[PDB]
Amino acid sequence: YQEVMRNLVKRYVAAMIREAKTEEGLTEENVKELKQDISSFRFEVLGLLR
Amino acid sequence: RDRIPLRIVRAESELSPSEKAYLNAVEKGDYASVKKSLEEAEIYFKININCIDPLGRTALLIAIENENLELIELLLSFNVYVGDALLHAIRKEVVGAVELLLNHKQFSEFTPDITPIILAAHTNNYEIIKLLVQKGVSVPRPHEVDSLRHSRSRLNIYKALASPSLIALSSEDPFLTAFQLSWELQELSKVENEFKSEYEELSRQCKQFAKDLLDQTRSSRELEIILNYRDDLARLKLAIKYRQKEFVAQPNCQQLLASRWYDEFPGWRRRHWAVKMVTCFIIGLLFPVFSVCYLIAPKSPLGLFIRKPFIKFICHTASYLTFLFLLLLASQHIDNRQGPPPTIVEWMILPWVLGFIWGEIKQMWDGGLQDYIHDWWNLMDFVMNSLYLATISLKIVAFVKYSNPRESWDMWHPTLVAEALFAIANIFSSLRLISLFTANSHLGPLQISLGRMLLDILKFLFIYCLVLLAFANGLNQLYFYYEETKGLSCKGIRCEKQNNAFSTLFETLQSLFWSIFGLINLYVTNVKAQHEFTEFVGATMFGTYNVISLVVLLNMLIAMMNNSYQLIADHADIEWKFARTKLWMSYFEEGGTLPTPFNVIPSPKSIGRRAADNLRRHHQYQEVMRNLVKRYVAAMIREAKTEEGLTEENVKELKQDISSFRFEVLGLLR
Amino acid sequence: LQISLGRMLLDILKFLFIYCLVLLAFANGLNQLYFYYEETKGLSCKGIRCEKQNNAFSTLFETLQSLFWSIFGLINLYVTNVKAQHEFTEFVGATMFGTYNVISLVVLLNMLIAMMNNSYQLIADHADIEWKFARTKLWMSYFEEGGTLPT
Amino acid sequence: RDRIPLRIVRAESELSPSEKAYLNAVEKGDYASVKKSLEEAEIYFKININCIDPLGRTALLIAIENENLELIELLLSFNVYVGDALLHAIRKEVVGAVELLLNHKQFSEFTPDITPIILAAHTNNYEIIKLLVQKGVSVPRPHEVDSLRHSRSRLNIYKALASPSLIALSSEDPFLTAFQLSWELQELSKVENEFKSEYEELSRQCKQFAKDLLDQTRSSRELEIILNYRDDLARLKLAIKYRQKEFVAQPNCQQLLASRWYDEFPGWRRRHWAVKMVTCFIIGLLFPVFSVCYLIAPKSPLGLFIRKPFIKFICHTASYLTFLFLLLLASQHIDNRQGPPPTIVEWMILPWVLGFIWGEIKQMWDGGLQDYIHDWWNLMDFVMNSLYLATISLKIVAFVKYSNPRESWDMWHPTLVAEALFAIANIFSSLRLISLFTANSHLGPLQISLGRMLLDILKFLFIYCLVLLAFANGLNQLYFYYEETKGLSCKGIRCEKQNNAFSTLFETLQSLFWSIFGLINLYVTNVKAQHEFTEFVGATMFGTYNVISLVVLLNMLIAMMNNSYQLIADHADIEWKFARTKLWMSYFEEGGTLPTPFNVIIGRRAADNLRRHHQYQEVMRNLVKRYVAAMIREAKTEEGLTEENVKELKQDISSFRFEVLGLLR
Amino acid sequence: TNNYEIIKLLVQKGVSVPRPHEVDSLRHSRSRLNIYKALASPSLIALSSEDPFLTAFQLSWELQELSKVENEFKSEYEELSRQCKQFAKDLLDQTRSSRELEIILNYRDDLARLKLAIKYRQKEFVA
Ligand SMILES: CCCCCCCCCCCCCCCC(=O)OC[C@H](COP(=O)(O)O)OC(=O)CCCCCCCCCCCCCCC
Ligand SMILES: CCCCCCCCCCCCCCCC(=O)OC[C@H](COP(=O)(O)O)OC(=O)CCCCCCCCCCCCCCC
Ligand SMILES: CCCCCCCCCCCCCCCC(=O)OC[C@H](COP(=O)(O)O)OC(=O)CCCCCCCCCCCCCCC
Ligand SMILES: CC(C)CCC[C@@H](C)[C@H]1CC[C@H]2[C@@H]3CC=C4C[C@@H](OC(=O)CCC(=O)O)CC[C@]4(C)[C@H]3CC[C@]12C
Ligand SMILES: CC(C)CCC[C@@H](C)[C@H]1CC[C@H]2[C@@H]3CC=C4C[C@@H](OC(=O)CCC(=O)O)CC[C@]4(C)[C@H]3CC[C@]12C
Ligand code: NA
Ligand code: NA
Ligand code: NA
Repeated sequence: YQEVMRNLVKRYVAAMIREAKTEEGLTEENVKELKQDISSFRFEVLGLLR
Repeated sequence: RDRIPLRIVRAESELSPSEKAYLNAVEKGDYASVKKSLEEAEIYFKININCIDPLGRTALLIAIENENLELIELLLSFNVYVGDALLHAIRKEVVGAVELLLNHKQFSEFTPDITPIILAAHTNNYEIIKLLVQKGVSVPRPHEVDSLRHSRSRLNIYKALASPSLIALSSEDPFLTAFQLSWELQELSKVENEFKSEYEELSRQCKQFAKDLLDQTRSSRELEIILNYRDDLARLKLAIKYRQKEFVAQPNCQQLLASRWYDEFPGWRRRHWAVKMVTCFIIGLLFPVFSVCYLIAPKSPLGLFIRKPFIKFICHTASYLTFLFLLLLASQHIDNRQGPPPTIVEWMILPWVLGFIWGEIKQMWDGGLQDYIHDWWNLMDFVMNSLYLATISLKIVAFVKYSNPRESWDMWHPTLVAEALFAIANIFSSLRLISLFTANSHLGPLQISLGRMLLDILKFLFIYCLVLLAFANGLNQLYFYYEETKGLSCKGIRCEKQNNAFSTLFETLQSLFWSIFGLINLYVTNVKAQHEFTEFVGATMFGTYNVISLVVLLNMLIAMMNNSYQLIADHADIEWKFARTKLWMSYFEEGGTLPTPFNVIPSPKSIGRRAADNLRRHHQYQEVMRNLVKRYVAAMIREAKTEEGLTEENVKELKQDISSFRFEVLGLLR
Repeated sequence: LQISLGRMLLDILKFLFIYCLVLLAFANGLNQLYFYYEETKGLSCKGIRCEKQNNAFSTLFETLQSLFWSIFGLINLYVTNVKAQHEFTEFVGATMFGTYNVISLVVLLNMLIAMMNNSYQLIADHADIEWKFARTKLWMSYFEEGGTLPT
Repeated sequence: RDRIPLRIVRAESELSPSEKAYLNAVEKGDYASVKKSLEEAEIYFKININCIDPLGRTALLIAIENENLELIELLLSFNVYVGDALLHAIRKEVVGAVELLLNHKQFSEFTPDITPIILAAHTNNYEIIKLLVQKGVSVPRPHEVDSLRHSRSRLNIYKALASPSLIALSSEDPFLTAFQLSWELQELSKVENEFKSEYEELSRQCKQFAKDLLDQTRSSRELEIILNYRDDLARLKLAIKYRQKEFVAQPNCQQLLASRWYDEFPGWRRRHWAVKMVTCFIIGLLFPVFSVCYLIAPKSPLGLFIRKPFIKFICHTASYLTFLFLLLLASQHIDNRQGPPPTIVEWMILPWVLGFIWGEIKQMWDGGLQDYIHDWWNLMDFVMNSLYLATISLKIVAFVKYSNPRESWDMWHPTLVAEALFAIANIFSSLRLISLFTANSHLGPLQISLGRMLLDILKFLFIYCLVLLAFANGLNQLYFYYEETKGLSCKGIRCEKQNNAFSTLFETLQSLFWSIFGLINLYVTNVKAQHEFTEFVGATMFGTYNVISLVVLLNMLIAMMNNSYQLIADHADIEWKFARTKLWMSYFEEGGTLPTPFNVIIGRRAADNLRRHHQYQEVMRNLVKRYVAAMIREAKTEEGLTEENVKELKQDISSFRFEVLGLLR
Repeated sequence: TNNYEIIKLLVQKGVSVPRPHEVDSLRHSRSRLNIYKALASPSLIALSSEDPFLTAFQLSWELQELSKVENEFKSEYEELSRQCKQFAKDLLDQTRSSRELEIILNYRDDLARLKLAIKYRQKEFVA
């Protein structure tokens, strides 16, 4: 029974972590991530050319 | 104790920290660090290439989940354990699955029945399905001669075949595939009580796909090629046959059905409604005039004028109406144990009734008895015309072997049974005008919504019949001793005094049934003897019957019809129009057309061309379906964009497209 | 269907307590107004459950029977007469019986209809996952052995 | 003709193409091309700096809409016509408005009443409001001594004051500001039939803000400082006074109200319900025992035991119940034109009735008559106890000046009127047990949902009363000639024969009203004479009355109560709990407490005011701090990205592009 | 927050949760609701439980019968008990290939797990 529950908890956690993606809604803070990933990268490349 | 300890009960190794740095080199987009840490292999201490996280992620799943094709080319350049990372490249609709196709107990996340083309069809992506069909692939057929795999795998096969892209591709015509699949999925959902809401979902998907292929039909004649394709209007007959209620009312199909119903009235559907009432009134008045023609000269203006199917309806219904006015007129006449055929009225009746019987036998020749007994109005015609046969048979049997008491009759004397069955057949005959409502646009959807609440009422009256049997057994059991007064007529109930109400079981059923309404009084539950306890217990039983039947159950029936009528009125006007095209399309065929008395009588008063046409119609229809499948696939792939919802993994794409690019530019400046 | 009705029963039984307080209210009123002016102990039959319906609001128990049967159309208007000639107590007793009929038959009973509409819409969402639970209770009452011998 | 031509009817200049290239140099993020095309000015052929698109866009609005601060610094470095691009930097919640604050008929997009702090409060952004309050700013007061500007500007002022960030900042205590603003916006929505759904929206916003400030209360004693702040439980009395139905049921407030209602039963709310019925039964049975104490010794175990407000309820209601059992027992006794005080039963009654009258006058001393006549059960107590005064007054008047006919009385003889009013007062007295349901958790919300459908029923019975007047005028007008049989009693209706039904108007109203039910038969509409036409027209009038009243109107009343009960049952359990804390909180005060028959028979002030005042302001500093942090956290998780967020990222890639290409080329 | 990865990152270090039972008042009910809100999450039942079906069933029982105790916070403990009642149904949804189902529905510590599931009124586990 613990081996069967190892299988079920394994594929269940994989299933819900798959379903955390398809929520059809992006909070604004996701934009706060991408906007920094362009910004900090900018302040690295301008640190190498200047 | 005081705390509770938390230990990982189900634990793997998990990983080496160098391997954790290798999986941290992916998920960031490092084309440099992954290439170094992969070239450190074949030493090969100590990182294995095929390393697996505590949560899946076999090191090539990360290159797909974070959608990066260069790391897929780098990992497939080496020997990464692929199986089964092709399937993971299908859920995300990555079209890097080309690289998993053209090139190169372990916890599969998928049920092992899943082939690539089944999960390709589940995701409904047209491009990946076309990428697989160009290589293989085969789907197993579902039929047969330990149990979760069988129903699950059968539902994955039917779930894959019902997708509108393996019906767009890989089908001779997608209308037969959508119709027959919707039939097999509906009748398969009836078989398995389990998984009912999933096979109904797939049959609804197939029923919507055909409607959307009709939505892609521009420019009739492209519509008429579809709705005539015999392998008349054969595709609409075959569409009504498979109960495709959304295929009909395309609304492009209702213009073809509507113009063919009106052919060729110049602008009849634009006139004033009272002018429509006058024209339907005077065309309805001239129903012997148009219908003596088509017997004199079927090639004539009037003989071609009754071939108009709107002129068939009014006036089949006008002839039916004069039959009903004549049944009004039957009970206003003359008012003998053996009669004539009485009166002159019934001498006028006999061709109408023989016309309805010939109409029902003639209707059972072409079709039935499954499609005949499917509709309820035809069953009602069987009961009506059967009571007409019983009535005229007991009138003829009454004319023979009888001759004269005024009223002191046998009480089963065949004149009385003939009159009673004749009256019941007049109720069933004059309730047929409710079925004439589906032609009207205002009285139409109303009638069909009531007809769909009837099946939810009939499930409820069975419970009420058990309450009648319950309180009837109680009250009969309590009153068959204390109540039997056989000394004077009248007997009760249907009586001015209401004497013996709960004596027999049949009179008790009548007493409770009429006590639904306020038609049975309280002095009913007295005893002629003096027993106040049995009178009070009988009256309390009658009171709890009135509470359970009139306060509890009848208002539960009201609530049930509220919830049913709210579910029905969503799908009205796409289910009214289906029954309207059944009624319309019952008048398109020829002969057929002679209103009820004139159906049998001379009128009563009282070869390589077959292969050429098959290849011409066949290649013509396949060319039209090439156009429709082309613009339909373009339409749905357009509608996959405007979903107004971005999943989080889209951010997982852009965030890598900035990240990996970063680790390229820093690779060129440093 | 049966289980949705069985789940509306507990919302009905919360409602009949209010109605029982309306019966106690108008029963105390009508008994209090008619125990003087109405007591005819000279002839059987007594009323109610009677062809003449003689003494309806005399005692409290007969008043509860009179109002309860007057939910339905089974108790007539000549019930609220007095053998003596007092038109004011007859009119006040008939107005009390009229407001009883309005509160019970127009106000409360249609509020019970509305209550069962809102309850049956909440119940029918969770039907077929609550029918199947009671079906596996009924199924699983027959899995065990001995047990099995019909009554 | 055959076509229809389409010409721009409303046309500006529009622009020069060089100016179109200048506005195309912005909206792409060009820090180089904008700087060149701005340094080409003061030549100054031919681009003006203040150039305006066909769709607004005064060349600095583009630097805000596409959120770029370097072009705002570049344009504000030169002389761009700013007014009013500060306001456009507030809708988008750009915190580059600092640069429009610290530094530097023309189609304003905004109504000219809009100041920066009003539109700052409309967008509810805490940071921009704090950036403006540090500079000015003042809001006009709304009251007064051509007409769209007045109501629109008043609604913008109230719309700005009702925002939960000019109540978080800029208020002495935000609970009084939320309560008084919710009152002024509700009672202001009643004044103006127009704009009703907007002032109701703002009052709902104020009523939610106070509930969310209670949601930020952790760790009582922080709650009890709030709910005791007298400028008892003064803030809950003031919260019930302003009908803050969501403030109550915080649900943190129901624990404070619930423990104070139970003080101090060890775990009463965990026991079995039948054990609760036994304890309430035997405590309800001993109501003279606990209530003779607090008259003997109010400092005693039993004298402090009736000070428990749950022990006040049961047993005020137990004393009320023995009054009702005794009214059951009144009609089972002895069964004279002049009586005693009859019987011994009423000799027992008089202290209960004088107790209720003293309870209602005592209730009208502390409060009312607005808050007294607001609740309907108190009005019902006024009618009940008034009929008790009329009853005992006609019994005393009956004892004097009378002495003996058995039944042949005056028909307005005061014994009969005393008995009739006594019976009506027993109906109104024993319908009070329905008001005892709000203490119960199962019978509670049901009673209040019915009580909220009553006001929608009473709007409907006015239409029905007009249908009664209509068909009553018709049927009386048709039958006052052909029907008047004054030759034999009984008269009809309330009669075995039902003789004269439509003779007079009052009997016609009785005939139609009883013909709602199946209590009036068809032979009612006959004439003693032989006129079949007037009998058929009278019967058709009675038939259309039965169709309009019993098929049309009564099922419309059913449908009306369906739509009303679906709207009511959403806001149940936050409106049951409000009336439950009214009922609970009617028993918290002292004296007060004696069940119905037994009711009659200095610098330290400045130190306590500064201590309570600074303590409460410290607690409100904590709550406003963590509340503003909470709502600014909830501004993120909205699950919806507007398109203009894409207009930000797309510029952050674009302008960066036009910087890197400026360094490699 | 129900994130499986961060919970596994913490369980590898400590951590302990206090037990809820007992022998000024907002902290007690709030902290008890945070403890039951943490134990009812489907990732501290996925990790850190002997079998998650008994933990989901017994937690759904204690949260339902705990929502009956406290009239306040009723709609939050009912929400958590509904969360536990859904977690068990989703673990049955992850069962492929009976015999994997019959091992679950027979585990006596007949069909003992269905009798124990009907006993705890798990109406969604069944069906
Ligand atoms: C059981 C399957 C069907 C569905 C389940 C039904 C739920 C259970 C039904 C409850 C039983 C009915 C009550 C008992 C009948 C009865 O008392 O009838 C028995 C008698 C009625 O008069 P008799 O005694 O003269 O017969 O009760 C009395 O003696 C008079 C006092 C009782 C007053 C009844 C109060 C109950 C309220 C019912 C009316 C509600 C009206 C709604 C409008 C506001
Ligand atoms: C109180 C807790 C329960 C819920 C609260 C109930 C709300 C209050 C109920 C209002 C009181 C009832 C009205 C008074 C009864 C009465 O008049 O009854 C008293 C008498 C009735 O005839 P008698 O006088 O002969 O008794 O009124 C009359 O004299 C005749 C003229 C009155 C016409 C009544 C008009 C009121 C409309 C009620 C019928 C609505 C039918 C709905 C279908 C369209
Ligand atoms: C007007 C403001 C109020 C709201 C508006 C009301 C809408 C208009 C009402 C329509 C008028 C009522 C119909 C006329 C009454 C009448 O005919 O009553 C008049 C008589 C009734 O019998 P008498 O003739 O003996 O009086 O009609 C007849 O002669 C018998 C044949 C007529 C059959 C009536 C058919 C109408 C259907 C009404 C019953 C519906 C039952 C619903 C359950 C299925
Ligand atoms: C028993 C005798 C006394 C007849 C009494 C009934 C008739 C007066 C009514 C009842 C139903 C009515 C019918 C209801 C519906 C229709 C369909 C309707 O036909 C249409 O809507 C035309 C089609 C279109 O509108 O495109 C009008 C005729 C008809 C037969 C109506 C004709 C008159 C009918 C038979
Ligand atoms: C069933 C018919 C015959 C009516 C019976 C009349 C009385 C015996 C009933 C009518 C209303 C009942 C009351 C309805 C509501 C309440 C509130 C309820 O009090 C509580 O719920 C305690 C508060 C809490 O539970 O926290 C129980 C007592 C009481 C007065 C009940 C006491 C018994 C009463 C008076
Ligand atoms: Na037929
Ligand atoms: Na009736
Ligand atoms: Na009071």
